[PDB]
Amino acid sequence: SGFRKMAFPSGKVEGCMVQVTCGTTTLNGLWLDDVVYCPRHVICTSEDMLNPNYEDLLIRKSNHNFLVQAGNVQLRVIGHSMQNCVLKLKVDTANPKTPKYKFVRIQPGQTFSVLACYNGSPSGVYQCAMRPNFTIKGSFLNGSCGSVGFNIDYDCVSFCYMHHMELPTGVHAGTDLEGNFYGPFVDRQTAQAAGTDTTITVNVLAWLYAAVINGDRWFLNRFTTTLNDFNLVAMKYNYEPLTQDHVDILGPLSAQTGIAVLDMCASLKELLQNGMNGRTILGSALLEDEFTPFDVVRQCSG
Amino acid sequence: SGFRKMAFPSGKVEGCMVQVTCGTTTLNGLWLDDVVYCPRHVINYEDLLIRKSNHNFLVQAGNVQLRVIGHSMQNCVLKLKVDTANPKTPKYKFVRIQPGQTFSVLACYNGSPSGVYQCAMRPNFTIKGSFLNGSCGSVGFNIDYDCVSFCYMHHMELPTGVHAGTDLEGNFYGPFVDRQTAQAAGTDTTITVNVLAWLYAAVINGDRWFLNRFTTTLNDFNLVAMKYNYEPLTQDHVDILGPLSAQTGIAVLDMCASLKELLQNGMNGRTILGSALLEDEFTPFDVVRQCSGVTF
Ligand SMILES: CN1C(=O)N(c2cncc3ccccc23)C(=O)[C@@]12CCOc1ccc(Cl)cc12
Ligand SMILES: [Cl-]
Repeated sequence: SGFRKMAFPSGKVEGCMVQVTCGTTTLNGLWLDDVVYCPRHVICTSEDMLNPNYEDLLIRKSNHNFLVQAGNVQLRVIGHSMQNCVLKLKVDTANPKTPKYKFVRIQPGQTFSVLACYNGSPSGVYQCAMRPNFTIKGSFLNGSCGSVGFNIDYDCVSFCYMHHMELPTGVHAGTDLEGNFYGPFVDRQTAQAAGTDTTITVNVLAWLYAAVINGDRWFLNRFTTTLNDFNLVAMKYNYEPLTQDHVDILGPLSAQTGIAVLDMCASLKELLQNGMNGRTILGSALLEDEFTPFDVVRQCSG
Repeated sequence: SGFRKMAFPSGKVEGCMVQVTCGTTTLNGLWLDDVVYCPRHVINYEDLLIRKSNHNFLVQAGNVQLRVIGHSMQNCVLKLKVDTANPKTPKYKFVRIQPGQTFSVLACYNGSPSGVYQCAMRPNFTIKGSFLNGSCGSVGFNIDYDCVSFCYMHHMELPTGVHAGTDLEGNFYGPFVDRQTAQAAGTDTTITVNVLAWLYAAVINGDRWFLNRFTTTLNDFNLVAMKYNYEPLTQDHVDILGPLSAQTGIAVLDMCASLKELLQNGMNGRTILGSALLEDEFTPFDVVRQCSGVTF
């Protein structure tokens, strides 16, 4: 019993964190096999932040301009290439601690763990969700660039995020491990703003099923709804549209608790209308949207 | 910017998790140097233990079986002497924590780490964890520089879904015993110094709506706090909050008047750091660590 915001154990990722220094900029790199992946903005100077020409800045760099530190050991850079917004530094040593890994690009609503690092040193681990507006509500200070988001399947680490920047609202933007940004963001200091954020509906429903599995039924009601009527109500509270894919995804939790997805949608409509009335659901006074249907099954069942 | 419930990186502890099997029971063990620490319920514990031989305890570290060469009991923890010192043993200490202190929990099943979360030792000595069958032996810890301070070992779940465990010396936190019997968590209270620390974290992150011009005496605050099932705030807590008070320019008794207004009037549709409830599982140290960037 119990329901916590749970991160994956970070050990497999900690053994990959390195410090990358180019000129005055220092940030984090991900050392997998003989390559160090880091945000390409590590090559940027003071007058380069607004309109950097990364191809032009990179061609002027030599391997010895990139200082890579793994613990108290300096790795020797023997090559460099750019792939979208990530810089790939070929090093002369394969990381002996390289786990079984994959680069996966995630969709909004998907969750992952963040290993926050400064100067190639892991300082903390927490759980995140890719917001529908493609930002993440992280916990990052200056020097956290290059910190990574990941999930762990069996013994395999799926790297899904690399931290690049903070938007003016305090939310965070970054790329997948192939350097493709999530959202309409660019690695420039030009005026950028996160779009209006919405609640991840399928995740709230998954969390309502987690509450039912943990013995909380107070929010359930005798009603059901059509998917269309639920979406008409949901959009009014800035909730993401619930698709037939989401209904299908919620099938196992529905079978386990005996509460049909559209029946759970009717509880959610009522919670949106009434609020909680001094009550909590799984120790929360707000509807939690950073647990996927997959997280609920993993945590509540195994 | 940002404020998240953040756990310590778990790598140093993951390299210590082993599976312990005795008869039909399988749970987790903590392998440090040549000893595997695990809950004694894996086996009258003196009478049950004397009937066991070393080969009755099957200890598995990855796909490698460690051979048990000795066994002794210390309070509610079983110490299995093994033939091999764990090469991954980090610099460590066994520390007993006080209620209100936080720690990271590496939840394990069959000696395999599955998740990490940040917890607080509730004033009623329980933890509001997330544990399923097989999680026994999962450990709580903090990291100070490169030293892992082991502070908790999971033993059981109470009927309310909350958890009970011991320090690494086998001494239970709270009035609990390791047996299937009628046990209940006492009435819980809010960790006041931690709520204030979290209110300072909100100020550091740009949330000031709850601030007011008012101040209070420590006595008046404790009279109000006692009414709302909040732990008494001591002069030690006020002193501990000193750095955050200096950084934000809000005296501790000034934040206490904010907390008093929040307790009597509520949030009024508003949130603080994305929460509609007053969060009490971040200590003043956690707030400073997260709002400064301390690494391990
Ligand atoms: C070099 N940068 C950088 O390290 N962060 C930051 C990341 N994450 C959290 C932070 C918190 C406090 C200050 C800066 C933080 C940025 O946002 C920034 C500086 C600001 O403009 C940009 C623009 C583009 C790009 Cl890709 C990076 C940046
Ligand atoms: Cl995804």
